[PDB]
Amino acid sequence: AAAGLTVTVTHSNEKHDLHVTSQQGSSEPVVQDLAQVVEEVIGVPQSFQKLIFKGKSLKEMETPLSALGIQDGCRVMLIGKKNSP
Amino acid sequence: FLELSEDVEEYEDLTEIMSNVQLNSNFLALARELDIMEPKVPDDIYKTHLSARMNLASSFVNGFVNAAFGQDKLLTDDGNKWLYKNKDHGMLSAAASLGMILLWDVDGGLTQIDKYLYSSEDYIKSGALLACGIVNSGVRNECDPALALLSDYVLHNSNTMRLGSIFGLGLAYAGSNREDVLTLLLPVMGDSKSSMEVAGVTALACGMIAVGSCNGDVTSTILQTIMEKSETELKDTYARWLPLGLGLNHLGKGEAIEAILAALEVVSEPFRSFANTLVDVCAYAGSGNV
Repeated sequence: AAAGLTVTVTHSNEKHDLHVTSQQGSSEPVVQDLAQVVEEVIGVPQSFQKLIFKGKSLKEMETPLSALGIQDGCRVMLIGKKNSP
Repeated sequence: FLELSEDVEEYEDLTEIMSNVQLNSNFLALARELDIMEPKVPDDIYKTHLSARMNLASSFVNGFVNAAFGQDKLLTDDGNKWLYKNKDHGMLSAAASLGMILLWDVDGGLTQIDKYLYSSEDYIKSGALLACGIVNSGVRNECDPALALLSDYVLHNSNTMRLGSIFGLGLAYAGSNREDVLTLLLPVMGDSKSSMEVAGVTALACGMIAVGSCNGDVTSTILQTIMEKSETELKDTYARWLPLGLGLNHLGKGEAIEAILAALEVVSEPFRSFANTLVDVCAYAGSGNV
Protein backbone atom coordinates (compact mmCIF):
# COMPACT_ATOMS: atom_id res chain seq x y z
CA ALA A 1 0.00 0.00 0.00
CA ALA A 2 2.97 2.28 -0.63
CA ALA A 3 1.87 5.68 -1.99
CA GLY A 4 4.78 6.27 -4.33
CA LEU A 5 5.39 9.66 -5.90
CA THR A 6 8.33 11.13 -7.81
CA VAL A 7 10.00 14.34 -6.61
CA THR A 8 13.17 15.99 -7.94
CA VAL A 9 15.17 17.19 -4.92
CA THR A 10 17.93 19.66 -5.76
CA HIS A 11 20.63 21.03 -3.45
CA SER A 12 24.30 22.07 -3.65
CA ASN A 13 24.55 21.33 -7.40
CA GLU A 14 23.36 17.80 -6.51
CA LYS A 15 20.05 16.44 -7.78
CA HIS A 16 18.07 13.26 -7.11
CA ASP A 17 14.86 11.91 -8.65
CA LEU A 18 13.43 10.23 -5.54
CA HIS A 19 10.41 7.91 -5.68
CA VAL A 20 9.27 8.44 -2.10
CA THR A 21 6.25 6.88 -0.41
CA SER A 22 4.22 7.44 2.74
CA GLN A 23 5.64 5.45 5.64
CA GLN A 24 4.24 6.78 8.94
CA GLY A 25 0.71 5.44 8.54
CA SER A 26 -0.42 8.24 6.21
CA SER A 27 -2.34 7.62 2.99
CA GLU A 28 -0.08 10.08 1.13
CA PRO A 29 3.52 11.26 1.53
CA VAL A 30 3.71 14.16 3.97
CA VAL A 31 6.22 16.63 5.39
CA GLN A 32 7.20 14.16 8.12
CA ASP A 33 7.95 11.42 5.59
CA LEU A 34 9.89 13.76 3.30
CA ALA A 35 11.88 15.14 6.24
CA GLN A 36 12.69 11.59 7.35
CA VAL A 37 13.89 10.70 3.85
CA VAL A 38 15.96 13.90 3.68
CA GLU A 39 17.53 13.23 7.09
CA GLU A 40 18.34 9.64 6.12
CA VAL A 41 19.95 10.72 2.84
CA ILE A 42 21.85 13.71 4.26
CA GLY A 43 21.17 14.34 7.95
CA VAL A 44 19.96 17.96 8.08
CA PRO A 45 17.77 18.51 11.18
CA GLN A 46 14.17 19.54 10.64
CA SER A 47 14.83 22.77 12.57
CA PHE A 48 17.07 24.44 9.96
CA GLN A 49 16.46 22.41 6.80
CA LYS A 50 14.47 24.35 4.19
CA LEU A 51 12.27 22.54 1.68
CA ILE A 52 10.93 24.83 -1.06
CA PHE A 53 8.20 23.77 -3.50
CA LYS A 54 6.75 26.12 -6.14
CA GLY A 55 7.88 29.10 -4.09
CA LYS A 56 5.69 27.99 -1.17
CA SER A 57 7.28 28.05 2.27
CA LEU A 58 7.31 24.87 4.36
CA LYS A 59 6.60 25.90 7.95
CA GLU A 60 3.88 23.49 9.12
CA MET A 61 5.20 19.99 9.81
CA GLU A 62 1.77 18.38 9.32
CA THR A 63 0.72 20.01 6.03
CA PRO A 64 0.33 17.32 3.31
CA LEU A 65 2.35 18.34 0.27
CA SER A 66 0.43 15.78 -1.79
CA ALA A 67 -2.64 17.92 -1.16
CA LEU A 68 -0.54 21.08 -1.56
CA GLY A 69 0.17 20.05 -5.14
CA ILE A 70 3.19 17.78 -5.57
CA GLN A 71 2.78 15.55 -8.62
CA ASP A 72 5.14 13.58 -10.85
CA GLY A 73 7.77 15.80 -12.43
CA CYS A 74 7.68 18.35 -9.61
CA ARG A 75 10.98 19.71 -8.30
CA VAL A 76 11.86 20.93 -4.81
CA MET A 77 14.83 22.84 -3.42
CA LEU A 78 16.75 21.75 -0.32
CA ILE A 79 18.54 24.49 1.64
CA GLY A 80 20.96 23.80 4.47
CA LYS A 81 24.40 22.47 5.30
CA LYS A 82 25.21 18.76 5.34
CA ASN A 83 25.92 18.00 9.00
CA SER A 84 28.08 15.02 10.00
CA PRO A 85 27.77 14.61 13.81
CA PHE B 1 10.07 33.79 -19.31
CA LEU B 2 7.41 32.40 -21.65
CA GLU B 3 4.79 30.45 -19.69
CA LEU B 4 3.53 27.59 -21.85
CA SER B 5 2.19 24.04 -21.57
CA GLU B 6 4.09 20.75 -21.47
CA ASP B 7 2.18 19.42 -24.50
CA VAL B 8 5.07 20.68 -26.65
CA GLU B 9 7.96 18.35 -27.39
CA GLU B 10 11.09 18.53 -25.20
CA TYR B 11 9.25 21.05 -23.02
CA GLU B 12 11.59 20.34 -20.10
CA ASP B 13 14.69 21.37 -22.05
CA LEU B 14 12.84 24.31 -23.60
CA THR B 15 11.78 25.72 -20.24
CA GLU B 16 15.20 25.00 -18.71
CA ILE B 17 17.12 26.84 -21.44
CA MET B 18 14.54 29.63 -21.24
CA SER B 19 15.12 29.68 -17.47
CA ASN B 20 18.90 30.00 -18.01
CA VAL B 21 19.61 27.06 -15.71
CA GLN B 22 22.66 26.09 -17.76
CA LEU B 23 23.62 29.76 -18.17
CA ASN B 24 25.81 29.71 -15.06
CA SER B 25 27.37 26.34 -15.86
CA ASN B 26 28.26 27.38 -19.40
CA PHE B 27 29.54 30.77 -18.23
CA LEU B 28 31.83 29.22 -15.62
CA ALA B 29 32.99 26.59 -18.13
CA LEU B 30 33.93 29.26 -20.67
CA ALA B 31 35.59 31.42 -18.00
CA ARG B 32 37.70 28.42 -16.99
CA GLU B 33 38.50 27.69 -20.64
CA LEU B 34 39.69 31.30 -20.96
CA ASP B 35 41.58 30.77 -17.69
CA ILE B 36 39.66 33.85 -16.60
CA MET B 37 38.50 32.51 -13.24
CA GLU B 38 41.10 33.56 -10.69
CA PRO B 39 39.45 36.00 -8.24
CA LYS B 40 40.97 39.38 -9.04
CA VAL B 41 41.73 41.29 -5.83
CA PRO B 42 40.34 44.83 -5.47
CA ASP B 43 43.76 45.70 -4.05
CA ASP B 44 45.77 44.86 -7.15
CA ILE B 45 42.99 46.47 -9.13
CA TYR B 46 43.77 49.57 -7.05
CA LYS B 47 47.52 49.18 -7.70
CA THR B 48 48.58 49.98 -4.13
CA HIS B 49 52.32 50.12 -4.94
CA LEU B 50 52.42 53.62 -3.41
CA SER B 51 38.41 54.18 5.74
CA ALA B 52 35.21 52.25 6.43
CA ARG B 53 33.53 53.59 3.30
CA MET B 54 36.69 52.96 1.27
CA ASN B 55 36.78 49.34 2.46
CA LEU B 56 33.10 49.10 1.59
CA ALA B 57 33.88 50.29 -1.93
CA SER B 58 36.68 47.73 -2.14
CA SER B 59 34.24 44.98 -1.16
CA PHE B 60 31.72 46.25 -3.72
CA VAL B 61 34.25 46.29 -6.55
CA ASN B 62 35.47 42.84 -5.54
CA GLY B 63 31.88 41.65 -5.84
CA PHE B 64 31.54 43.35 -9.21
CA VAL B 65 34.71 41.68 -10.49
CA ASN B 66 33.73 38.24 -9.17
CA ALA B 67 30.04 38.57 -10.08
CA ALA B 68 28.22 35.55 -11.53
CA PHE B 69 31.23 33.45 -10.53
CA GLY B 70 30.53 32.41 -6.95
CA GLN B 71 34.25 31.77 -6.41
CA ASP B 72 35.58 34.27 -3.87
CA LYS B 73 36.92 33.26 -0.46
CA LEU B 74 37.36 36.90 0.59
CA LEU B 75 33.71 37.07 1.67
CA THR B 76 33.26 33.29 2.05
CA ASP B 77 35.91 32.12 4.53
CA ASP B 78 36.57 35.30 6.53
CA GLY B 79 33.42 37.04 5.33
CA ASN B 80 31.97 37.05 8.84
CA LYS B 81 35.16 38.70 10.08
CA TRP B 82 35.00 41.29 7.28
CA LEU B 83 31.38 42.21 8.02
CA TYR B 84 32.11 42.36 11.76
CA LYS B 85 35.04 44.69 11.07
CA ASN B 86 32.75 46.72 8.81
CA LYS B 87 30.98 49.74 10.27
CA ASP B 88 27.49 51.26 10.37
CA HIS B 89 25.35 50.52 7.30
CA GLY B 90 27.66 48.58 4.98
CA MET B 91 27.11 44.99 6.11
CA LEU B 92 23.91 44.85 4.05
CA SER B 93 25.78 46.01 0.96
CA ALA B 94 28.62 43.57 1.64
CA ALA B 95 26.20 40.65 1.79
CA ALA B 96 24.48 41.94 -1.35
CA SER B 97 27.90 42.04 -3.04
CA LEU B 98 28.41 38.42 -2.03
CA GLY B 99 25.06 37.68 -3.66
CA MET B 100 26.35 39.55 -6.71
CA ILE B 101 29.31 37.17 -6.74
CA LEU B 102 26.84 34.29 -6.55
CA LEU B 103 24.25 35.61 -9.02
CA TRP B 104 22.79 33.16 -11.56
CA ASP B 105 24.24 30.47 -9.27
CA VAL B 106 21.04 29.21 -7.64
CA ASP B 107 22.18 25.97 -6.03
CA GLY B 108 25.60 27.09 -4.79
CA GLY B 109 24.50 30.61 -3.88
CA LEU B 110 21.56 29.48 -1.76
CA THR B 111 23.71 27.06 0.23
CA GLN B 112 26.50 29.59 0.74
CA ILE B 113 23.99 32.26 1.83
CA ASP B 114 21.92 30.00 4.12
CA LYS B 115 24.53 30.36 6.88
CA TYR B 116 24.48 34.16 6.65
CA LEU B 117 20.67 34.16 6.60
CA TYR B 118 20.64 33.46 10.36
CA SER B 119 23.08 36.31 11.06
CA SER B 120 22.66 38.47 14.16
CA GLU B 121 22.74 42.00 12.75
CA ASP B 122 19.58 43.20 11.02
CA TYR B 123 21.74 44.72 8.28
CA ILE B 124 23.50 41.40 7.68
CA LYS B 125 20.18 39.55 7.60
CA SER B 126 18.69 42.02 5.12
CA GLY B 127 21.84 41.86 3.02
CA ALA B 128 21.63 38.07 2.97
CA LEU B 129 18.01 38.23 1.82
CA LEU B 130 18.96 40.72 -0.89
CA ALA B 131 21.82 38.40 -1.85
CA CYS B 132 19.30 35.59 -2.28
CA GLY B 133 17.20 37.86 -4.48
CA ILE B 134 20.24 38.75 -6.58
CA VAL B 135 21.16 35.07 -6.86
CA ASN B 136 17.75 34.12 -8.20
CA SER B 137 17.57 37.30 -10.31
CA GLY B 138 17.61 36.82 -14.07
CA VAL B 139 17.76 33.03 -13.89
CA ARG B 140 14.39 31.28 -13.69
CA ASN B 141 13.76 28.26 -11.49
CA GLU B 142 11.10 25.55 -11.57
CA CYS B 143 10.31 25.71 -7.85
CA ASP B 144 11.30 29.42 -7.61
CA PRO B 145 13.08 29.30 -4.23
CA ALA B 146 13.04 33.07 -3.69
CA LEU B 147 9.28 33.28 -3.13
CA ALA B 148 9.41 30.74 -0.30
CA LEU B 149 12.69 32.07 1.12
CA LEU B 150 11.25 35.59 1.38
CA SER B 151 8.16 34.71 3.41
CA ASP B 152 8.28 36.69 6.66
CA TYR B 153 10.70 39.31 5.34
CA VAL B 154 8.40 40.31 2.46
CA LEU B 155 6.19 42.37 4.82
CA HIS B 156 8.48 42.22 7.85
CA ASN B 157 8.01 45.13 10.24
CA SER B 158 11.73 45.95 10.33
CA ASN B 159 12.46 48.51 7.63
CA THR B 160 15.85 47.14 6.60
CA MET B 161 14.74 43.50 6.48
CA ARG B 162 11.64 44.41 4.48
CA LEU B 163 13.77 46.54 2.12
CA GLY B 164 16.18 43.69 1.48
CA SER B 165 13.40 41.18 0.85
CA ILE B 166 11.48 43.57 -1.42
CA PHE B 167 14.50 44.46 -3.54
CA GLY B 168 15.36 40.77 -3.78
CA LEU B 169 11.88 39.82 -4.95
CA GLY B 170 11.97 42.65 -7.47
CA LEU B 171 15.26 41.46 -8.91
CA ALA B 172 14.00 37.87 -8.97
CA TYR B 173 10.57 38.38 -10.55
CA ALA B 174 11.96 41.06 -12.87
CA GLY B 175 10.25 40.21 -16.15
CA SER B 176 8.42 37.22 -14.68
CA ASN B 177 5.17 39.22 -14.50
CA ARG B 178 4.02 36.60 -12.02
CA GLU B 179 0.49 37.06 -10.72
CA ASP B 180 1.34 35.52 -7.35
CA VAL B 181 4.42 37.70 -6.83
CA LEU B 182 2.44 40.79 -7.85
CA THR B 183 -0.49 39.93 -5.57
CA LEU B 184 1.98 39.39 -2.71
CA LEU B 185 4.10 42.52 -3.19
CA LEU B 186 1.41 45.09 -4.05
CA PRO B 187 -0.21 44.61 -0.59
CA VAL B 188 3.28 45.33 0.76
CA MET B 189 3.17 48.46 -1.38
CA GLY B 190 -0.09 49.27 0.37
CA ASP B 191 1.48 49.21 3.83
CA SER B 192 1.46 52.52 5.71
CA LYS B 193 3.97 51.56 8.42
CA SER B 194 6.82 51.38 5.89
CA SER B 195 8.89 54.52 5.37
CA MET B 196 8.84 56.76 2.31
CA GLU B 197 11.97 55.18 0.85
CA VAL B 198 10.62 51.72 1.70
CA ALA B 199 7.49 52.53 -0.31
CA GLY B 200 9.73 53.80 -3.10
CA VAL B 201 11.63 50.50 -3.09
CA THR B 202 8.34 48.61 -3.19
CA ALA B 203 7.36 50.69 -6.22
CA LEU B 204 10.74 49.96 -7.83
CA ALA B 205 10.30 46.23 -7.28
CA CYS B 206 6.77 46.30 -8.68
CA GLY B 207 7.94 48.25 -11.72
CA MET B 208 10.84 45.94 -12.46
CA ILE B 209 8.52 42.95 -12.06
CA ALA B 210 5.71 44.31 -14.27
CA VAL B 211 7.96 46.21 -16.68
CA GLY B 212 6.29 46.72 -20.04
CA SER B 213 3.06 45.07 -18.89
CA CYS B 214 0.65 48.02 -18.40
CA ASN B 215 -0.41 46.44 -15.11
CA GLY B 216 -3.53 48.44 -14.30
CA ASP B 217 -3.79 47.34 -10.68
CA VAL B 218 -0.12 48.18 -10.13
CA THR B 219 -0.69 51.64 -11.60
CA SER B 220 -3.83 52.18 -9.52
CA THR B 221 -2.00 51.15 -6.36
CA ILE B 222 0.85 53.51 -7.25
CA LEU B 223 -1.52 56.43 -7.77
CA GLN B 224 -3.54 55.63 -4.65
CA THR B 225 -0.39 55.45 -2.52
CA ILE B 226 0.79 58.77 -3.98
CA MET B 227 -2.58 60.37 -3.18
CA GLU B 228 -2.74 58.96 0.35
CA LYS B 229 0.78 60.20 1.07
CA SER B 230 0.72 63.93 1.77
CA GLU B 231 2.38 66.10 -0.87
CA THR B 232 4.70 68.01 1.47
CA GLU B 233 6.41 64.83 2.69
CA LEU B 234 6.01 63.30 -0.78
CA LYS B 235 8.12 65.83 -2.67
CA ASP B 236 11.16 65.81 -0.39
CA THR B 237 13.78 63.44 -1.79
CA TYR B 238 12.46 59.87 -2.25
CA ALA B 239 9.12 59.78 -4.05
CA ARG B 240 11.07 59.68 -7.34
CA TRP B 241 10.61 55.88 -7.51
CA LEU B 242 6.84 55.84 -8.07
CA PRO B 243 7.05 57.53 -11.52
CA LEU B 244 9.91 55.15 -12.28
CA GLY B 245 7.65 52.20 -11.54
CA LEU B 246 4.95 53.74 -13.72
CA GLY B 247 7.38 54.19 -16.59
CA LEU B 248 8.62 50.63 -16.26
CA ASN B 249 5.07 49.27 -16.25
CA HIS B 250 4.24 51.27 -19.40
CA LEU B 251 7.69 50.86 -20.99
CA GLY B 252 7.74 51.01 -24.77
CA LYS B 253 3.98 51.53 -25.15
CA GLY B 254 3.25 55.25 -25.46
CA GLU B 255 -0.03 56.85 -26.50
CA ALA B 256 -1.95 55.58 -23.46
CA ILE B 257 0.31 57.66 -21.18
CA GLU B 258 -2.16 60.53 -21.59
CA ALA B 259 -4.58 58.75 -19.25
CA ILE B 260 -1.87 58.23 -16.63
CA LEU B 261 -0.74 61.85 -16.77
CA ALA B 262 -4.34 63.10 -16.65
CA ALA B 263 -4.90 60.99 -13.54
CA LEU B 264 -1.66 62.36 -12.07
CA GLU B 265 -2.56 65.96 -12.98
CA VAL B 266 -4.04 66.43 -9.49
CA VAL B 267 -0.51 66.28 -8.03
CA SER B 268 1.23 69.54 -7.17
CA GLU B 269 3.71 70.94 -9.69
CA PRO B 270 7.10 70.24 -8.00
CA PHE B 271 6.62 66.46 -8.17
CA ARG B 272 4.02 66.16 -10.94
CA SER B 273 6.23 67.97 -13.46
CA PHE B 274 8.95 65.44 -12.65
CA ALA B 275 6.80 62.31 -12.54
CA ASN B 276 4.86 62.88 -15.77
CA THR B 277 8.09 63.64 -17.64
CA LEU B 278 9.76 60.52 -16.24
CA VAL B 279 6.90 58.19 -17.11
CA ASP B 280 6.51 59.75 -20.57
CA VAL B 281 10.18 59.35 -21.47
CA CYS B 282 10.29 55.81 -20.10
CA ALA B 283 7.22 54.86 -22.14
CA TYR B 284 8.59 56.48 -25.30
CA ALA B 285 12.15 55.17 -24.90
CA GLY B 286 13.68 53.69 -28.03
CA SER B 287 11.45 55.62 -30.42
CA GLY B 288 13.43 58.66 -31.54
CA ASN B 289 10.58 61.09 -30.85
CA VAL B 290 12.18 64.40 -31.79
